[PDB]
Amino acid sequence: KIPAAVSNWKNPNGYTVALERNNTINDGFMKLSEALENADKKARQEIRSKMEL
Amino acid sequence: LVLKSSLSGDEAAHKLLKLKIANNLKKSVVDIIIKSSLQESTFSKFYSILSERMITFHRSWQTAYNETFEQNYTQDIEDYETDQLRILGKFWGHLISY
Amino acid sequence: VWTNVEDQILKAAVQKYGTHQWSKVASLLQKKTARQSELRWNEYLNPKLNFTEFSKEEDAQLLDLARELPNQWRTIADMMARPAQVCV
Amino acid sequence: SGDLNLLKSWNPKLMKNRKKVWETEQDLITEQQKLNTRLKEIEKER
Amino acid sequence: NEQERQRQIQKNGPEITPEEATTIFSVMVEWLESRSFSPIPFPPLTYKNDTKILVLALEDLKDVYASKVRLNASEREELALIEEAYDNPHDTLNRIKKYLLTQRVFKPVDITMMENYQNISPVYSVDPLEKITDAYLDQYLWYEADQRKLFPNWIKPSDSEIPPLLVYKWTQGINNLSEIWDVSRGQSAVLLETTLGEMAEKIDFTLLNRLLRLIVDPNIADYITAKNNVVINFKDMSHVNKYGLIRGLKFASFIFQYYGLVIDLLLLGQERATDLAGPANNPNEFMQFKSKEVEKAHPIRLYTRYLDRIYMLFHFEEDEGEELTDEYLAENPDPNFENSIGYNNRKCWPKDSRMRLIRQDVNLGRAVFWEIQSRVPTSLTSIKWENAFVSVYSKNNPNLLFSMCGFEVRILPRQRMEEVVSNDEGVWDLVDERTKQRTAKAYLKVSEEEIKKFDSRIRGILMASGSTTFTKVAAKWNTSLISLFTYFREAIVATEPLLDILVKGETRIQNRVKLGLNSKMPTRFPPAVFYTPKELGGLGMISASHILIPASDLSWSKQTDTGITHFRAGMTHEDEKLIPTIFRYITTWENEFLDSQRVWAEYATKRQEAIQQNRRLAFEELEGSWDRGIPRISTLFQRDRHTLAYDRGHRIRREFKQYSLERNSPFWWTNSHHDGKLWNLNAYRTDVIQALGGIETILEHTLFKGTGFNSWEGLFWEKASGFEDSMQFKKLTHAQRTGLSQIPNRRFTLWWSPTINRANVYVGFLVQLDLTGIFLHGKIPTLKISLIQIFRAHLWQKIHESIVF
Amino acid sequence: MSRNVDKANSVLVRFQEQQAESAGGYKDYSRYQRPRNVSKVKSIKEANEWKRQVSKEIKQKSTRIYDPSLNEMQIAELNDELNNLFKEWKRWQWHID
Amino acid sequence: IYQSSNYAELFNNDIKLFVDDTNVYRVTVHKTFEGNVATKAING
Amino acid sequence: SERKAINKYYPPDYNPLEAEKLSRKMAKKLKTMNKSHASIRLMTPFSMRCLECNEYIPKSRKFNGKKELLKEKYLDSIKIYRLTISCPRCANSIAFRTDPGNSDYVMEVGGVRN
RNA sequence: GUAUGUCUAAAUGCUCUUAUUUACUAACAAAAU
RNA sequence: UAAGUGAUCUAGAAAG
Ligand SMILES: [Mg+2]
Repeated sequence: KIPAAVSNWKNPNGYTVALERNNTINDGFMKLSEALENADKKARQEIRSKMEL
Repeated sequence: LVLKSSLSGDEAAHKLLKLKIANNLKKSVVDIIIKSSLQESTFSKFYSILSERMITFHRSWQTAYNETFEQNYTQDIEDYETDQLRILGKFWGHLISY
Repeated sequence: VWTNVEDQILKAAVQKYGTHQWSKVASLLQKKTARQSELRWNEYLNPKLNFTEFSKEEDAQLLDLARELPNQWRTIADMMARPAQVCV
Repeated sequence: SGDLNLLKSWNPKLMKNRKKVWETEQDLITEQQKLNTRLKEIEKER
Repeated sequence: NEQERQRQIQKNGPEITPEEATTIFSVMVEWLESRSFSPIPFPPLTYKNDTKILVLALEDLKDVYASKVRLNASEREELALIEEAYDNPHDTLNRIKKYLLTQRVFKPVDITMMENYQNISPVYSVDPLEKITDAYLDQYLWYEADQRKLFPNWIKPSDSEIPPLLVYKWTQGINNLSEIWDVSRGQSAVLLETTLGEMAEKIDFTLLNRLLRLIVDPNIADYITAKNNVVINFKDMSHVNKYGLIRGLKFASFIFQYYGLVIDLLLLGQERATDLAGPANNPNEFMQFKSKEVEKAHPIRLYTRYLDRIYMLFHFEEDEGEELTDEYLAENPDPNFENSIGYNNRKCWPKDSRMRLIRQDVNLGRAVFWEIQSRVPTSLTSIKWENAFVSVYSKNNPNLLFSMCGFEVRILPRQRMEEVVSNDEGVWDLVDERTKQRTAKAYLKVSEEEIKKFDSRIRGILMASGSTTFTKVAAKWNTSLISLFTYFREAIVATEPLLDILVKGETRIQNRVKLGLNSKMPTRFPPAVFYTPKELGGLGMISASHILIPASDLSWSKQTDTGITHFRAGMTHEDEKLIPTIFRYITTWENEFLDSQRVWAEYATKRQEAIQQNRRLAFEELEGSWDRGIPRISTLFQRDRHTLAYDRGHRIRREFKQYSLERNSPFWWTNSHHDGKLWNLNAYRTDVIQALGGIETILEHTLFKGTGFNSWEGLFWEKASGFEDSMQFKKLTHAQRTGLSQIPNRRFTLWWSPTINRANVYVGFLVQLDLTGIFLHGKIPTLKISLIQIFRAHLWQKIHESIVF
Repeated sequence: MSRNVDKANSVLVRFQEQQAESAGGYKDYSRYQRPRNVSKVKSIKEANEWKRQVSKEIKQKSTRIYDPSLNEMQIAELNDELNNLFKEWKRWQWHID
Repeated sequence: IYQSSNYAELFNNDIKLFVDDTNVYRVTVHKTFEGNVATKAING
Repeated sequence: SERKAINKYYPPDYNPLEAEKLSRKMAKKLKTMNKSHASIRLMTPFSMRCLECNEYIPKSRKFNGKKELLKEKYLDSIKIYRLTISCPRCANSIAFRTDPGNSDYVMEVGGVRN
């Protein structure tokens, strides 16, 4: 037995119906962030050090 | 019209030559060309190219050019405004460089 | 600005029409716009979207995401399974 | 195409018709002004 | 495809490895330190030029609509918003600020793609309300950059210099590099050109955000990043743009430029980049150096990225070259010698003058390319060999070739040239700045891509024009043609393909008009009806077709070398009616540049004099050199200059307009307000009439005499009364849409009836018209109707009878 | 002259009709309005034609007035129209011949 | 293609001409004894 | 036989003036041409409700109307017209007038604008 | 591309008005500097 | 002492 599908694009009769109409991301997306934030921190601290000098 | 209905100077020159105007009118033609050149805002290679083409073509055209030049520095030079004069000079320089 | 009766009507229309037919629906609601209507639907109307709040773990996850995808907020929302504005 | 009425004479929203109307008003308006001033003058005299 | 790509990215992390990203960030930081860059803050409330900036943005927005008469609902809304902003500047500014601060979620960007028939482009239509904000940001950020020196001298599209001008400058620089044309000791100069492939399409948002944080207010950066990260719509499909910058949104251009800066830095290295820049306190102008020694030191000499299409001029010594070659060989062995095979050479040029394939020179270029590739990670940007080009100047290769901005330039030093022939038209004589010698030549040709684009444009004009008032079509054609010619004035003459296309395109356009009149019989349309201006009832086309095209030995043309012999027909049968050509009324680019150089110096001198004498320099004294220069001198003394001084990074914005709008500007390259009218074509108009015999001759074609007027002086069309007070029913029409009379073709036919219908017809079946003595040689469409109208109610008979009486 | 009516009443057609009337005697009693005052029609054939036309009209009226939306006022109006038609028909049955 | 208040202006030194055309084509109508209305044009 | 037909055939005796005169003579007698409410095709600009059966005929909906001249013109020399329509469901005669003072229409005892 | 469908028993001459059109058709096509 | 010869596409009717 096969269902009676309803199109999200077409309604020949206009027959209304009661609303018949992955989370993990790669190491990169964490790793990259780590690289970036850490780098930024380094730049900050390094910059401060330079200023002090 | 011929001068202005022509992409490169070469084409213009060719058109002029097609006409095959008498050795009388060559000087006149040259003068006209010069005037046209003057009229344009700054010196264009086109006119120079055309002149070169004409010059190569025949001794009479060379003679005409010479005559025109003579007329210019002698009697027609002081009439022009500065930019125009400069342009003319540039054209002449180009002609004379080679 | 969206009134509640209008919203209801829109919802009804969507069941009648089709979540990829935003001209007719727009026409039906004289003041609201076609491209706006769709946006509105995306935001509030569709049931599969979990507009309601959630546990602390989820919140924590969201915050982590925010830290590690600098305000790439639609993406974050998608990851969650939540809507965007609410998440923000 | 879309709006048909736009290709009709009778349609007032057609531009030609509008222009005509304006012209009519302008002429008539001018006439009124000419007369209005005269009327005012008369009143003043009175 | 895009959404698949996005999905893939989501699945398996960004292409950019974290370490690489970190390194890049570090490099950027270093660069900033070197430059001593004050980061751009968030716009304060009491910022000095904020209102001005806003106004500029508003103006820009208007300029999308001010032209077009038709407006959809969204457009109308946008207009309304703009108006509101104008009314209430302070409120609007505040709102914008708020949006910048808070709004990280946005309305979905619907995309149409446009039919540039060769290759379709996208168009990203952002929501009216956000759009304003974006525009403001673009205005502000660019201005800040200009102030603070974010972008160095070498990133040229952002600069206010016009693309042809830029090209010219580049050429000059190349000529002006010291000992650049010498080939005694085997000093091999390699010019590498290439596209940074998919550079927008592979930006990671996180990395981008971080980069921004370095240069802008973190909040601003965040706003930017979120804005890029939107739900793209199209018809029924939609997808979250999780990766890669969207080009269309207004500020995006700036972002792109910033990204490309990083790439440039990577290419150069740091020290070299710094050198190129100059010192921070007083940086170099484009391609100048504080010394010669420094310039000499590194292998790279000149750089310029243009809009993600970089140009590097390497100048090697022989020893240096050899090492590189060896390295290349080591990398990729070549026993069969297939390096000349699969090598991007310029087919537009001919086999002699194009880059010669010597087993040294070819290898060197390849090596250079490889090196360049190595310098950038593929994940950050794709620098492909199919995209790239490497010209190599050497003892064996005398032609330094490259394509910039749409030009194809062949720089050929006259010491290498055989016989230093008379300077042609098309060639720029490159000059040495020290000695003032015309030391090199540079031949131009419109790059094939540009030609293709032109063709596409023409097609577009033709297509979707079954209706249109002949005149409208003609106007469109003129616009197209003007764009073509004003952009490459000098560089047209040489390229024959372009000329051919023009001839064809023009003919097609003509036939469109003739298609309307359901004939195309060549006698029934003498050039009179097309080129005659609208002010004598013609279409007023602006021909570039009546040129006698250069033909040549196609045997020896593509091959080897060339000369201008045997002209081909050009476009039509003529009655010896030499229709002038738009090119002769446009001042070739070299001349313009020279003029600019002159009159700007002159202007400076004048200013100095004024200062000495203590006066404000009058605009009546500078008259003479008024409509002369780049920018046109007259850009100083227009009555709205103070505000346009704050519109910085404008050219780039204009360029990037392509991705925001459906139908774009065909004069993106220039901009009237900052440059002045770079061309003027009233002379042409004047002369066309003359060419066509004078006015009388033209009239004699027309029905003018049939009107029963003495002479054409003080006659006009569609005069009517004034109509302005009751003219606010229209929308961005600018009071009146066009001062030019449209000449609806029903009347056009009537006007030229006595040429269009005529006895010397080829094959027209001569029907006598109904109840009149008016022969029609074939069914001509509108003409007949007009005739009937004229001779309504048995008018002919009445006339005859009346006469008899 | 779009929509056919114009074409019908275009001058040429009218002329043709006139010609027909002149030679052979083709009239279209559909085409002209039936006269109000009878006894300005000496011919019998013409009268007969007129009568026929009126009968046809009456029939047409009848056909429409029994439509389903009976409470609408158009039907009511027609009822009077029908009566008028009947009267006309009766009149046309004059006793001169 | 195209090419009350002001009463005192009429009587300045410049020469002028009022032109009327109302009585150019004049007619008289009259019935005969038979009945025919004879529209006779008169001198205008 | 073809919509762009240059010359319609005339009989060999066709005095055009005479023909015209004849037509005129047989125009007062004529049924059509001697009547009001001549037909027209028009879309509805007002977007209004049919007063009898409340059928919401929207903007731009096409109808075969009757255009008739209103004798009482606007101002002097610019005419105004009655434009009859029927509602789709119930056959009630809706109409409207075109008063050009406002550059718009006026409802005429048919329906109401909304 | 000037849509379409049902519906059908077998007063006479006269002249005068015009530098226009209660004109109708939209199937056809749709852009700027 | 010798220039300037010739290469010349087309081409309308219906319906939509
Ligand atoms: Mg069809």
